[PDB]
Amino acid sequence: DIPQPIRGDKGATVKIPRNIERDRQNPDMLVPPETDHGTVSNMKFSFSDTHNRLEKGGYAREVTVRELPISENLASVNMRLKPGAIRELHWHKEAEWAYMIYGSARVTIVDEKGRSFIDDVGEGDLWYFPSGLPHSIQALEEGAEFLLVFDDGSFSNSTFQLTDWLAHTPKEVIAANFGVTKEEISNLPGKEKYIFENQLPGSLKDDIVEGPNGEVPYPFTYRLLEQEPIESEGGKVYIADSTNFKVSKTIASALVTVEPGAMRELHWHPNTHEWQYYISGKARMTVFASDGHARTFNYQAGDVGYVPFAMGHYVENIGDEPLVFLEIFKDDHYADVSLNQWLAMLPETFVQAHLDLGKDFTDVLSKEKHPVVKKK
Amino acid sequence: DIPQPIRGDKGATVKIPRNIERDRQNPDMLVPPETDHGTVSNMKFSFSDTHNRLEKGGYAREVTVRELPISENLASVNMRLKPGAIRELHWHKEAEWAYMIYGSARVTIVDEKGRSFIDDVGEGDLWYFPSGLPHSIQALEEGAEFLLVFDDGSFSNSTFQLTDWLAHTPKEVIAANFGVTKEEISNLPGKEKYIFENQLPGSLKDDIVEGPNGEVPYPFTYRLLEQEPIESEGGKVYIADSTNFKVSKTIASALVTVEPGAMRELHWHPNTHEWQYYISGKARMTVFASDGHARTFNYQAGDVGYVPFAMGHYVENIGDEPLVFLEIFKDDHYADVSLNQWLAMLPETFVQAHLDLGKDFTDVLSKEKHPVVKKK
Amino acid sequence: DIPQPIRGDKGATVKIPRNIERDRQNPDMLVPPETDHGTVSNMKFSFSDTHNRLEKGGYAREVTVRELPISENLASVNMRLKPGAIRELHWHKEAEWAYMIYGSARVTIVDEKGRSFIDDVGEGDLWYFPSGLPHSIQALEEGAEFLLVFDDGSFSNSTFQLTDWLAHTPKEVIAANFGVTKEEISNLPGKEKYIFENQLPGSLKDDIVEGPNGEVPYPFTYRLLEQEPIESEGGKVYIADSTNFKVSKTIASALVTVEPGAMRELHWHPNTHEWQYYISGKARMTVFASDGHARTFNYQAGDVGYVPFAMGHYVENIGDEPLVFLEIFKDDHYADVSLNQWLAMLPETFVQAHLDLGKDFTDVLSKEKHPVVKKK
Amino acid sequence: DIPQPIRGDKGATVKIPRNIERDRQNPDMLVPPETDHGTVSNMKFSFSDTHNRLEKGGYAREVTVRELPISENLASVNMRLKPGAIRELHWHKEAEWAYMIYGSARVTIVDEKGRSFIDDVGEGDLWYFPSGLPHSIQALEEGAEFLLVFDDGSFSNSTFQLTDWLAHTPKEVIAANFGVTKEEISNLPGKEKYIFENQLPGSLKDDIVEGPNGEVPYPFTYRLLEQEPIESEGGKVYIADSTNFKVSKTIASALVTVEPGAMRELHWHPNTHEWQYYISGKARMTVFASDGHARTFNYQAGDVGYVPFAMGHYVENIGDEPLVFLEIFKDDHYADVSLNQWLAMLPETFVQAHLDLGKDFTDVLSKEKHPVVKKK
Amino acid sequence: DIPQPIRGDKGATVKIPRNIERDRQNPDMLVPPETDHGTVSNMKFSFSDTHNRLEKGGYAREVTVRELPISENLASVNMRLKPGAIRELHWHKEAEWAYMIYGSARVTIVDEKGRSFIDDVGEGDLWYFPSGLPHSIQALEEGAEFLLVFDDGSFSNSTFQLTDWLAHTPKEVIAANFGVTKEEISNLPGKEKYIFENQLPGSLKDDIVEGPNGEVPYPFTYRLLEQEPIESEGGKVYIADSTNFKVSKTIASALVTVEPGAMRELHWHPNTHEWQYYISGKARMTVFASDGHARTFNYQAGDVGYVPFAMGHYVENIGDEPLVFLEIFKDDHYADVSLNQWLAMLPETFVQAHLDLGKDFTDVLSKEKHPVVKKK
Ligand SMILES: O=C([O-])C(=O)[O-]
Ligand SMILES: O=C([O-])C(=O)[O-]
Ligand SMILES: O=C([O-])C(=O)[O-]
Ligand SMILES: O=C([O-])C(=O)[O-]
Ligand SMILES: O=C([O-])C(=O)[O-]
Ligand SMILES: [Co+2]
Ligand SMILES: [Co+2]
Ligand SMILES: [Co+2]
Ligand SMILES: [Co+2]
Ligand SMILES: [Co+2]
Ligand code: NA
Ligand code: NA
Ligand code: NA
Ligand code: NA
Ligand code: NA
Repeated sequence: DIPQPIRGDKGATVKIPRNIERDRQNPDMLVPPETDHGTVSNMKFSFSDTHNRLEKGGYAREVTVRELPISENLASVNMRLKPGAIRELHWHKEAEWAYMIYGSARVTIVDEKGRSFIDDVGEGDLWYFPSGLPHSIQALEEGAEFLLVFDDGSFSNSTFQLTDWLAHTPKEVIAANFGVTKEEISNLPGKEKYIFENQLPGSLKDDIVEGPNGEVPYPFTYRLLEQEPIESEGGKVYIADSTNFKVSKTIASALVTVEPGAMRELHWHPNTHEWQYYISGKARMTVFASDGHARTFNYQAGDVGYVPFAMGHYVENIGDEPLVFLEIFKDDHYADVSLNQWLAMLPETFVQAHLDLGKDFTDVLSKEKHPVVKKK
Repeated sequence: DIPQPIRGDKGATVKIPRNIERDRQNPDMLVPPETDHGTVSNMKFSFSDTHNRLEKGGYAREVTVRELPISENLASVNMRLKPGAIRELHWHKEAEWAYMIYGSARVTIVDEKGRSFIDDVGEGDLWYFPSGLPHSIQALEEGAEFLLVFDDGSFSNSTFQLTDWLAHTPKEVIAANFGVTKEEISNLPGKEKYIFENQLPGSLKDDIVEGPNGEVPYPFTYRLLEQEPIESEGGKVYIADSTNFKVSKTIASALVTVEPGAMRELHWHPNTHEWQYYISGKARMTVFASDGHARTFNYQAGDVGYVPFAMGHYVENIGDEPLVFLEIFKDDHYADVSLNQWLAMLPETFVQAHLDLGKDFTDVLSKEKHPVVKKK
Repeated sequence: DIPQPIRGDKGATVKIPRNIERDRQNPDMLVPPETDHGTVSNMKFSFSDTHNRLEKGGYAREVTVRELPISENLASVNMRLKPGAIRELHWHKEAEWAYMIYGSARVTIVDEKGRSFIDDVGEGDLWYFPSGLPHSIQALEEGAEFLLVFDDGSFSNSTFQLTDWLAHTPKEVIAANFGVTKEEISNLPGKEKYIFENQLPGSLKDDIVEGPNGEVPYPFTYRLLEQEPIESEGGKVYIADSTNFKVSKTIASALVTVEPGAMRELHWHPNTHEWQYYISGKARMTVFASDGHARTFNYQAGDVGYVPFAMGHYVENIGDEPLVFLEIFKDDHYADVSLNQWLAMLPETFVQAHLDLGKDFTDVLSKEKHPVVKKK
Repeated sequence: DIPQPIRGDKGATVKIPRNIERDRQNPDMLVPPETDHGTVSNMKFSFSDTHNRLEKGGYAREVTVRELPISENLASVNMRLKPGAIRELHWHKEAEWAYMIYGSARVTIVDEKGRSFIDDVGEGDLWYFPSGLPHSIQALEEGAEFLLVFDDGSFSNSTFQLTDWLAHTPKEVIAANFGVTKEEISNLPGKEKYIFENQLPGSLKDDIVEGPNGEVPYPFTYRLLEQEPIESEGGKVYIADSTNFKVSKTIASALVTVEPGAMRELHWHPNTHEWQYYISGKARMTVFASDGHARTFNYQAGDVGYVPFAMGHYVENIGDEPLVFLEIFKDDHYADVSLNQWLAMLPETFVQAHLDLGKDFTDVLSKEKHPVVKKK
Repeated sequence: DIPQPIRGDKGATVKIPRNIERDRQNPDMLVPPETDHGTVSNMKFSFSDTHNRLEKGGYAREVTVRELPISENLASVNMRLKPGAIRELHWHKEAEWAYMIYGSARVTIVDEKGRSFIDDVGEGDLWYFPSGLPHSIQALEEGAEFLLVFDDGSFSNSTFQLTDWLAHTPKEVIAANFGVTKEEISNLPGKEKYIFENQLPGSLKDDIVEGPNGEVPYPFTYRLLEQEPIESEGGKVYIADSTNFKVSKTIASALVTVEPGAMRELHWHPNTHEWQYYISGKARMTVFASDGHARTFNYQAGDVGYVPFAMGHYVENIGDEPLVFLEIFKDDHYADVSLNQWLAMLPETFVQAHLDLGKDFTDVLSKEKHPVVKKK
């Protein structure tokens, strides 16, 4: 019913007004593992705790370094479009990564050689837009809801939109630029649109714009869920980085599915920081920060998590439904070190010497890697 | 039942897994006022979203700049003690301010001239401990739960405790220091205690330690709720700063009570930033950040809020119970500018010229200040 | 006619397209003193080199740290109002200092106790508005042009205006705040005004708003040119700081007049940095930056200058008209050390030992201070 | 005659002493486009506003981050040499890029394998010296004036010269280093030379030093104006980056010629910041900074301009002579996105939906890129 | 003989070439107390490890933040003058504090009102020169060696000297400034002197310069060793801060003498950081840094030590001669909390509860403060 912060003979009942409903969401924080210790930065924020920007055509909300200070290199947007609705043609400094959670959308991109790419993106699909290349998103008939990642954390939306530019350009100059009159463009919008209602497009193949510069070298979309996952006992892992999704130079990703009674094994990342989005399910994760520092967090749908470079962690399902979350990295490749596989590949007695345990332990070690394992 | 982010013809239903329960807590964020605009830093964090440290004798949890990056100058602890239980003798770099929310406690402090102050602190009472002066807290028979503020935001607990010092001092040196043998102190704790169980003390007057250095010049405790408040229509405001609570040089405070259907009026602070703790009730606040920037937040019990220097704001009760919250300032005095009183003290026609309104508006302006006002 | 960068046998003629007209403005930079040496930061910027913001009622342009990086603590605005025209009621984080160069204006200010101050300010008059206290400016019949200083350099205008606040506040809340209906304020401006046209006010004494809180302790205006200046041979110096202009806690100022063939003597400032505005005339100044570093600059009307803390400098008139400029300091008092008076107050032979000169030099030293001296 | 800051019913005449001559240089700043909005950092500085360092043999002046704070990654020197005159053998941390505007010069460079490169550089030619590789410049018979760029903005000249090193090395050590006596080097300069007069060299082929290490892999000079430019209607663009000028790893450049009545089209850069030098002509440029922020600047000969990463801009000729300026980038390649070509490669109706315009607009869009366009 | 890093069953002999002589100087670092733990910044640097600047007349060497990064607010110079020798008239941004260790010197200072102070300073005497006020030092017949402290740590000597200024000022300007000819000052030094040989002065009373501005309000010299010290069992403490040495606003100091077999008691400072100079003797000090962090250092003559704000420490004599060292604070007052006196002024049983000890311990506690205690 009413949880209290009490572990054996430690803790006490809360005696002041309180937020019982969040307490129920964070059992491993109201009552942390004995093994937790030391000061650790917050690694947890909820999109439901952010200002939702509402437009005609949908909404957008963001978690940034101003919300989650630990994540300096990475920021995120939860964006929703209604059918036909357009996220306005635009560009950023930051590169853009996306996972399509609900629905479908058509995207356009034009690169620096004037070659265009137009494609339809479904559930489980990704796009990656390189830094500074202009693009757009239009929801199809189901509408669309997707998660966006940008490789800077100071990122507010702070974005360049097509009509915001022209609205703050002398009409004199725009005319000269295109070779028309001032009057011929009297009706340019006096203000940005950002997201706006529009009619559903037609077939993709009818929208494909052909040009003298040719096809682009590598596609900007990736069908993640149509690749053969790494399947282990308690779940699936789908990886997309610059090695298979070529243009994704600055973002490496993994979609992790964890069945009930399963966990993303103890591991860490040797290349860089890990940014997390929880799509569905409930989880806990303890972050090992070295020098006997450790802090445990709770996550569920709509939460952003974080694991600083090289810190040891696990991700454990603690509910009845499957756990589905994204592992995101600002890097050109995915990499992890498995605790199991590490010790498996060392001399038996050496490990035994370290852990004060016998052969009955080293016998269970596996030399294959199993990202997601299941209980007994 | 199920809230959606929809305002008239803007927004759309959520189509991905989500945190309905937080959504219900943040109505003015899932559906913000039309008048909200622009990128504004998060001004909202919940203690229920922090790691609770559990000890024999109670708990402590903290909101810091690592949780709420905007608050660089101020940090807070929610501390709970069981009866008899001692928060260990210690000292910090930071000055310490407190509000006793539940129960009662006995405190000790000794200053830099070797004068001691020992006092009992009840519900509604404050203490202020200057930077670097050593102190302690012991809960009496009801136990104790209080809110602590420290005038640095980078503050982890990162504190100097008496037994942690001696445990990391050569026994050789401790002995020489006091003029005893190594054996006479063989039983010094090999580890810090921090919070620990203990027997209830006796009467205060039996604990008063007398010394050759004399009484301290100004008390370190303040009975806030025994002062005559500023009473206006919709509520009460109790102010304590360096002008009435003399030793409170670096912390100015206000306890604000707002009845249902009432609000803390539109105002701002000309001296410095405002840090907020919500003791009970539910609230919304819009922060006006200049240059047409504004963001609205929701608050309830256990939440920390923030208002950057000089930004315009109001605090409105949006539930059935009274709204009770603290306004905290890193400064030697409390100061606000009331929107009402400002315009009241200007020429009638001048204000009219500004607002495009008539005498039917200027007639309502009041030259007295009413921090908390009530509706119609 | 055509200046070249040539000093004796150093330099050469310019051989690329060039800006002859600026070259003519900076003779001591195109051809620096032999004695100049080393890398020194730019200490010179012109308001004519800034974006002029044009409104109905006037203009405003600013020199900030984004223009002049050396000046981190101080920024400036050149503001112009037409007759009747209002700079909109507003407030800043930064304190505000002003010199009325042309015309006259009426100002209002209300402090944190709800006491109002309304006064008329003429040519040669100052105002100082403490941090966060709300104010306004309205030009009288001649109109008005004045120089503003704010004690932060990162200061863009980034200011809080009255109608910008209300436009980004829920109408629901504004109504409750004042106790009127939504309809009663349907006509509130949907946008800031900033500067706007208005009818000339009436007599000052008819505008004086009386209140229950009383008169303010110290006036916010100062008649600088009606004080007896420090008169020396080549000019006049008028000083206003916290010692005579009481409320001017964070800004110390001097208006310096230098006749032709005269100079502001060799001196430095022991308290803090010096910020300069050149009102009229032409000047040169060499900044001595220690360790044999020295750079000379040219200044004329509309230029901002700067002298980092304690650096040695002189200000010399190099044209036919009087030189009039402001010395501004972020401090509660004015202070200078005169090179002459320094050496005058030391033993004769001691100075002689230092400078390798005789009694024919020490005999000219004066023990009185003469800020501004004249040639032979 | 006398310009005023007046646009229709906005602005007013200047009423204080002022710099009419600079006002005449900045028409689009004294009177900005209506479409300008918001606070934008200064993007404009003039070499004529810098201290000219005069030596026997020529001069050097620099624009740095201390002059133009926005340009943190890039700094520049305007250097002039007389005939025969030597810029002393030296090296920097920063890489060095150059454009030869007037005259000609002979350069030497020796790399880290002891291979030397000696070459003659004429008008329109470039050199690039990698970081830390030692080099020199000697003007031939016409003398020489060139623009230097270094890929750090904090760059003062702060350079290592050959004789400054030896002058601050123990003579004992120098002797041991070369295997001579102290007396054999008694005449080493006791001070740096930097720039000094010297006799004209002979034929290049007579100076070519041959060594056991061999020819260098890629030349350090590039004949820019002997390459076939991108020719469009209103001008020419010559590009040199790491793809054609191999060693130019950290500097990408474009020489842009704009005829009268022409403009460098609306575009932006997706890779990095743009640094500008105006060689001849007069120009205006509006910088689109996103979020409805835009500021217009004026440029002419001797001015440095700047465009932060990805910001939208155009460069328009506003005088009777051709406009010639350099686009400089700290990157290994040149890249731009053309506004025209972007929209050209999108579906017709999609663009129409965005801009609120018809087919009479989309019909003018071109799929080829025309950097420089001409009016009607 | 040969020390090894071995404590009981921990450590091992050194097996690589090593610095046995420093090892002998740092016994408590080669073999630290068991109680040491954790990463702590270096708190120790030796003047013998710095570049000695040699001039005609003496030397100067400095320890700065570039040597000892922990000390950001404070820097020091060891300065030596020969008889008659002059440290050149000069001024700094930083305030200047001094202790005269050997010999004697005459100082001059002139303040901002043109009042001069000239005085003779002996062994055990201090001077304090406020920020930016010009001064000089001349050694008398024994010569002089003194320790200087400046309240900034980034302080190189980076100082303004009188002849460096005039050497980098146009002769034209100097002449106009004083009203003489260029020829009358043809012999001004073309270079700074800094320290230079000179004849011994005469009697002080013959050097006293009288002026129209009057005597200075408070002297700039303090006879420290002629005040009655705090005398305790193992030593003496002489304190000088703004309360007794009035002008010493930004520097608080203590000269501490510790007899053999004695120690500066366990204590900390509640106001600010402690900077240390060891004049004579040998010492060890353990710094308690909180969170179980502690590091022990060794000090002897010529060493600079440091104790960050509020950190617990003791200073123990570990040799045969008395220990003499300075405690320096950037603050307007001296303050310490004694561990003994703290616990002495608390209830007996309360302390007992904390330390797990009995009355046989609390009985030894003293309510008087004894900075320096002696062993048994
Ligand atoms: O989709 C985007 O690029 C955005 O929201 O800024
Ligand atoms: O109470 C305190 O001082 C703490 O928690 O650090
Ligand atoms: O006058 C002012 O305060 C301004 O321009 O921001
Ligand atoms: O040419 C250069 O390298 C310079 O001026 O430092
Ligand atoms: O004595 C001084 O002031 C110095 O050494 O800079
Ligand atoms: Co991971
Ligand atoms: Co407030
Ligand atoms: Co000055
Ligand atoms: Co460009
Ligand atoms: Co101490
Ligand atoms: Na550990
Ligand atoms: Na606005
Ligand atoms: Na020098
Ligand atoms: Na906008
Ligand atoms: Na510990």
